[PDB]
Amino acid sequence: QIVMTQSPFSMYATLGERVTITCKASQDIYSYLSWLQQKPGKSLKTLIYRANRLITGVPSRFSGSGSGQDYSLTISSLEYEDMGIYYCLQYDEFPYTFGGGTKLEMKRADAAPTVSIFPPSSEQLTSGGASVVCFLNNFYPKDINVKWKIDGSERQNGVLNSWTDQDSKDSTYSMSSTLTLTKDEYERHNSYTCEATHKTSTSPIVKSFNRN
Amino acid sequence: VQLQESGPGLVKPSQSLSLTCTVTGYSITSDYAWNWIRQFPGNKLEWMGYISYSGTTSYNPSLKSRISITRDTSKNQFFLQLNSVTTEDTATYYCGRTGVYRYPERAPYWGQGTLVTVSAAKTTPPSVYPLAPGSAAQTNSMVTLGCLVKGYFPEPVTVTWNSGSLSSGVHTFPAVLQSDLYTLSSSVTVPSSTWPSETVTCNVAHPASSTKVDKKIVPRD
Repeated sequence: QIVMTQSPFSMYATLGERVTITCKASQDIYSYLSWLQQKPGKSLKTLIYRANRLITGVPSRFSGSGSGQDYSLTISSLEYEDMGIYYCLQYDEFPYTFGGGTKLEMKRADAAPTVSIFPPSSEQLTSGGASVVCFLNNFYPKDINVKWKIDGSERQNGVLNSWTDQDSKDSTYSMSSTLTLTKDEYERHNSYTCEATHKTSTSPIVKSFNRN
Repeated sequence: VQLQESGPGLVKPSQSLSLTCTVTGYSITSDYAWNWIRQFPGNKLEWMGYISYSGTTSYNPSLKSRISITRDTSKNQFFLQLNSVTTEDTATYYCGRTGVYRYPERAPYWGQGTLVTVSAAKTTPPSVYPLAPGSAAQTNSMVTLGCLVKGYFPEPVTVTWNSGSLSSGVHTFPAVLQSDLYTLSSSVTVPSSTWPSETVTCNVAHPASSTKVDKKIVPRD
């Protein structure tokens, strides 16, 4: 089965910049190759077919090229619209096969997270459950780490994380981390602390509270 | 030309999933092959199969067991049936149009996509809890508040703040699957001078259970 390998996996870019995504096939596929776009939270839409045929309606800053096993998509002058995931497709052999995709994201200046920790509400504790929440908001770049600490010791299990897609207004990212305990466990410990580690600081941002 | 997938949003494990592609703008008995693909969560894509305009089928051999692509030429529709499904089949299915031969060369062209989720969850409304700062964490010029929407099924849920009035400084995180149910939080940030002096409430709607619920975020004193 023809294996399609795309690079890069991810890349941040600036408006006006020139960008070149590649797709490698595991065999000569004779330009039976299509490039697909997915703008964030939207549908797949084909941009190019037979390697370099540009579908009408698609802007001329897009182009593709290559032959044999090696193929490329380039954007002359990156615009805001163009952020998204771009995929390659070979249709020379069954089963038709896709690349893993390459994510085009928007460049900007570094930002420290605003970190908040929230205790369980009165109402949740009345249902006999406890959920401690930590928002790591409006940071850049993406790469962030969170660490839970209870009474001094690190906590791994019972922790679920959610990451936003890059904000299409301010170009930042955000993460929620939630540590879900029973009321029984929650009440057996006094100190609850999340720590955010991020290339903007050489020590972490630390929010904590005490039941009291 | 216009393609549109339709069909249930949840199939149960080990049962068959069916989806419909209705074509307008073009005839399915005329020309082209009529395809299904899917996008799993984590975004990897896969071609499942097609039915030619002459009714010949080609199926990705990884599915050969469980796939069946058929068509009603009366109503210009074609069908995917995926049998004996499990969780890995939870994906966003797209129908699509490709050339059947190599010349004349045809663009591949996709429909809209439609999510279908594999699961046995019954339909459950969310519990909504306020997220307010410990009394008192350190104040700055701004303060962040939230809403925890726990234990609901299925998706989606929509969170707003003071109905529409708080567009700015808002994020809702994507849902995560806790234990066969979904959970998320929304964050809002407002000048700390204006809270608590002005009330801040989250309105959460869960349309698959005809649920709306409002939570006022009150200081924890």
